[PDB]
Amino acid sequence: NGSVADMRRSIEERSRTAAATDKAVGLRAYEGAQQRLAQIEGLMDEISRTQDQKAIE
Amino acid sequence: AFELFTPLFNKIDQTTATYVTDISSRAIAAITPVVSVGLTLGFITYGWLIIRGAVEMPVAEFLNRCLRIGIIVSIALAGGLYQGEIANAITTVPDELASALLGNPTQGASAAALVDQSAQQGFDRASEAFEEAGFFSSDGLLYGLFGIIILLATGLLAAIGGAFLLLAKIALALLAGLGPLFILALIWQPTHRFFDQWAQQVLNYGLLIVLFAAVFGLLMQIFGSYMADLRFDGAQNVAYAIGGSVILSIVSIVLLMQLPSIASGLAGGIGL
Amino acid sequence: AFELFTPLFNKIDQTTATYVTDISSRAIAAITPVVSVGLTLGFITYGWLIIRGAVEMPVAEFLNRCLRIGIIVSIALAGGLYQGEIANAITTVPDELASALLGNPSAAALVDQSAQQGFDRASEAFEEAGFFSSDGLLYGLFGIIILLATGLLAAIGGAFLLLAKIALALLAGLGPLFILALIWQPTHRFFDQWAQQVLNYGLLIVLFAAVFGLLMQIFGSYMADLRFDGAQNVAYAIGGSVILSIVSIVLLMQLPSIASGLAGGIGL
Amino acid sequence: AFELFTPLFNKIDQTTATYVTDISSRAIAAITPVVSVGLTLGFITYGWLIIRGAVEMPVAEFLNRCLRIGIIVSIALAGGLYQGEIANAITTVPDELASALLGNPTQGASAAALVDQSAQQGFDRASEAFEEAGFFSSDGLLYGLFGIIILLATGLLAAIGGAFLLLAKIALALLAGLGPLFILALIWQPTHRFFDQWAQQVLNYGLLIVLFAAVFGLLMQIFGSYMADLRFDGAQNVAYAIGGSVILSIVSIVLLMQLPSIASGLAGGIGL
Amino acid sequence: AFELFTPLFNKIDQTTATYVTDISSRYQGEIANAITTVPDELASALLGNPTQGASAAALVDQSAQQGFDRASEAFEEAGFFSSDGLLYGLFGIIILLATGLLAAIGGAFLLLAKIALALLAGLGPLFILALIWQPTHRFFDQWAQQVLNYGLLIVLFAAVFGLLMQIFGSYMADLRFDGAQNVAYAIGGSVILSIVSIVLLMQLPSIASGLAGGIGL
Amino acid sequence: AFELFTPLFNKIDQTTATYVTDISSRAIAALYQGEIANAITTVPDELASALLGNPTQGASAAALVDQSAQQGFDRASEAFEEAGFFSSDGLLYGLFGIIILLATGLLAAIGGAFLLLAKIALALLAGLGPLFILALIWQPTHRFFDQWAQQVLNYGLLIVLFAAVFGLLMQIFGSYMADLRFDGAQNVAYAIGGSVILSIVSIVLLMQLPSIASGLAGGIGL
Repeated sequence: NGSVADMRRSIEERSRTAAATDKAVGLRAYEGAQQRLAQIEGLMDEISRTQDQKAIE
Repeated sequence: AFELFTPLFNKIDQTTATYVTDISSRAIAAITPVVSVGLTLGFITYGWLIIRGAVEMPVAEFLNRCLRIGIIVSIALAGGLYQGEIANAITTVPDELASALLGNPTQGASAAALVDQSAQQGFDRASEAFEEAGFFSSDGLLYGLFGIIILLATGLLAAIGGAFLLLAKIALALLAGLGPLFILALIWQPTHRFFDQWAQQVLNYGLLIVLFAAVFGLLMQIFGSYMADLRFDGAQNVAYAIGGSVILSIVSIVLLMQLPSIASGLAGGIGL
Repeated sequence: AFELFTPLFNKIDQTTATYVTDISSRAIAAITPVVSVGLTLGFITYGWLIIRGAVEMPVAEFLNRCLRIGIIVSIALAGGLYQGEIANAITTVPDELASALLGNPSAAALVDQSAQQGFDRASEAFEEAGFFSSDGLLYGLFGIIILLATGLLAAIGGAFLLLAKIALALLAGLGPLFILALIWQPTHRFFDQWAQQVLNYGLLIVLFAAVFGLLMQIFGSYMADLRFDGAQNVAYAIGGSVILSIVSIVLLMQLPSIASGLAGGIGL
Repeated sequence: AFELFTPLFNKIDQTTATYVTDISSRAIAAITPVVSVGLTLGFITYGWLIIRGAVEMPVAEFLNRCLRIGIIVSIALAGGLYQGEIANAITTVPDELASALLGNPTQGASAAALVDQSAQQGFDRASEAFEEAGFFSSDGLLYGLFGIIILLATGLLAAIGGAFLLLAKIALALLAGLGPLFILALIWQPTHRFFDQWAQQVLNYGLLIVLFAAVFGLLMQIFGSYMADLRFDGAQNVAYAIGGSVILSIVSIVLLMQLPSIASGLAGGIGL
Repeated sequence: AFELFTPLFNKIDQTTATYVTDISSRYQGEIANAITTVPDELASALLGNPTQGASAAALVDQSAQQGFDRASEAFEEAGFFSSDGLLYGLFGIIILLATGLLAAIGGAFLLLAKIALALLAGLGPLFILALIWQPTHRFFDQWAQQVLNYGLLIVLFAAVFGLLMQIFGSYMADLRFDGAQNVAYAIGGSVILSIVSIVLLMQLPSIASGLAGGIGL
Repeated sequence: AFELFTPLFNKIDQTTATYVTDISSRAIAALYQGEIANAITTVPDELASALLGNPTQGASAAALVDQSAQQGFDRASEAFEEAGFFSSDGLLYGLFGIIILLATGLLAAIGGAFLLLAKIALALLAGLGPLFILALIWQPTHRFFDQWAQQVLNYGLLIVLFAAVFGLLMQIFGSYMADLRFDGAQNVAYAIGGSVILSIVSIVLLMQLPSIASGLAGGIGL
């Protein structure tokens, strides 16, 4: 809606924002994935100290 | 902004001044005192010789012939005021093209200026078309073709008109510079045809400059206004606008093309 | 709607009226009373002087020559009715272009309608180009070809019509100076030349109006039938468009030479 | 099927029949009885007056002058059978173009027909180029440009030739319609120049039509055959084919542009 | 190979022979004289380099072949770059149009000269008989003037067109779309050569007519 | 570098020498070489500074035309390079390059061809000179000398006019194109429009020159 110039500005803004949003989502997700790896490594540290059968199950 | 005819006209004017007008001015100035004294002393000498020895008609023929020679030489030496006439031509173009037939109040603009403004309107519309072509990466070269069409129409109209204005100005400068040689050609009967031909060409290019000034100003202002209204919004038909542009351009180009023949024909029609 | 030739013609008519017709009317009206009285007093004075002086034949020479001068001056000053003639030229163009050869009951109208049909086809081609983002510039080229053909045909015809109208207006304005040329024998050639040019541009205007109307109507109908559907061959349609355009263009090109040639052929 | 020149020729022929031929026929029909009786009564009256007082050469000059006027008026008024002469031209075109120089027998057809067939071959090649452009979505506009060049070459050639044929036909129709007035010009010595000029123009446009019929038919048939052999297969060089098309088109166009001057020059060369 | 002017010239020559020459005969010496005056002059009058033997159509065909081959190379490059390749298509179109327009102008004026000379030779005997009677002398005068006009035409186009077309052919034969030649320079040289040759040729016909008029006849 | 008019002019000059001039010299011997060198060198002298104003050191007509055309073609090549950068959305720059190239080529070709025509005609007339100088021996053949002199004057005026005007115009065009840049500070439409306007203005001015030369030659009685 609106004048064709407003349409142009809206479309260019959408394009730039879409590219930037893609990049930012990827970056933050990768940070989360690294923290996920740290958590998995922690779970395996617990596996070494397990004593009874109920604990390991 | 678009400024092409103003710098070109100023360049041609400086060239035509510095060579055609300035050479004629300095050459006339250098000989004016010498020729003045020589003509005076020759008049005295011939008067004495005719009153003592030579064939003479004392009061009628000698005085009348001296008067004819003096008036012709005075007029021919009045060419030493060349800058006056060069400014006269360079101001005859804008005064006539400004508001003689346009009917619009004039701030005091000229020829090259108005051609530049109208061509700027056209080229701005072409630039907007190019910008739209840039927006649509693919499916955008249609706007590039639109811009090329607009650019070519505007440029070709402006070029034809301005080039004939330049031709008129250059021709008038050369003729004014060579004027004295052809005004001295009235002294002898065999060389009269030279002055007749020079006068005919002066009339030809004067009529050319008048006609092109007036008609080109009117047509180029109309084209400039039309292109200044053009817009690539959602409300105007692109085909209608581009077609109107090309129609106005071609209509102006052919009308102008008829003008040189008209000027030459009128100059020939006047006897001279 | 598409209105381009009506505003342009009205603008040019206003410029010609204010600057070529009104100025001539203003000059003739200012001189008519003074020149009238001066000519009458000169007639009286010259009659008395010739009957009391230089030899003249009052019964034949004086009355006949005075009658010649009087008729020529009367016609020349009757050119002060410039508005009638300019409106006569303004009425001439549309009355003939409307139905002389069309057969369908202003001229700045038929050219606009035919060009509108052509430019509508070009616009449809541009729209088809817009639909196909890539593989669509072919339709852009089709639209450019249609636009150029329609525009160049219309521009040539209309510009020659404009030349005829401007020239006839200028000649009608400068008329009286040339009707006055019949008074003196040496200046008769000026009237002959003015009459020849008037005949030239009148024949020009007749030929262009008639033939251009016919050709532009044919082109308009052809383009109005053009459609980018699946049942019409695009190459055939565009080729017919360009052929009609070029045929009309060159036919119109021959016409100015014809008008000038007939004007020269009539003695005058 | 492709039908362009048949409808166009029929339309132009109907227009010329309604506006030139029919008006001339009606005008002659309106004057024939009245002029006939008036010419007869005037002859009787002048005979009585010359035998009863006027200057006369009774048997030689009167009979000779009367016979001259009568024969000339009989031919001009007989020009009133215009419908025969218009049909004669419209049939002179196809009879010549059908088999005079083709050699290969054609059962029966018209003339513009051949221009339509050759233009159809060219436009079919252009259409195939456009189809190839459609196949390659991107990297296909090259075929679009090929189709544009083919279309333009064919259209320019056909339009140039057909338009000069149309000019010849229209001019001949107008001259045949105005014939009787200029046949009457023979009667008046001051008005003989009108008949001379009319005859010269008639000869000009008749030579014009002969030359275009012949040469245009030959050139357009050559172009049609060449385009009919053009193919976008893997065995034909596209550059060679398109270049041959443009070369043939331009060669034919420039020849046809030299023909009108030749016709006018021949008409001028014959005294008339 | 590129063979366009040889077949077209043969077609026009055979059409002329069957109609004008054969009807007038029922000449062949003078017809062959014209058809051989074209190649002998165009081959070596102004070229300098001694060609073994060919005809005017042959040389025009070879030069046009060089030009069209460069256009084909540009089209091939356009095909390689699917997108960003239509620039090479435009280059090919420019090359093709320049070559075609030059060759067409030259060959078409050669064709006009040949056709006109053949028609004049066919109609010759009438205008030779025109010398019997004093009133009909002007007919022979005009026929001779036209014969001189078209002979000068054919001489001038043969020589100048052969030279210019050979120059253009050599220039285009050295054109390459490698990494070492500037594309703009090459295409600009092509268009400049083509336009210079066409406008120079456009002046020749007026020269021929002017000389024919200048000689009294 | 761009060198097209220098080799072409040298080729035409060698051809004209070996055919028109050397044959005439040998026939008469059984002093044209000077009159031919003078005709060739008349063009360089006028173009270098007669109306050009800028004091060029030393060059020939072909040299100046080549340099200005090189400026134009370099701008066209830069446009082509920009078109190459933008794979799609780049053919606009290709069209810009085509426009620039065609404008430069059209104007340079029109002036160069008219210069070539003048040189060829003058050399042919100089070669045929003696046959028309001998025409003054007999009264009926005086008209041949009159016509030859008129044509000599025609083509001399032609060569002078094209030298001067073409050099001025072509140098103006060359400077303008040499300032053209595809940066972010310059309007592309303005630049291309100025290019086409300058080209067309120069071309139609050059078109009017031959008629002027022929008319002046006719105006002088001869």
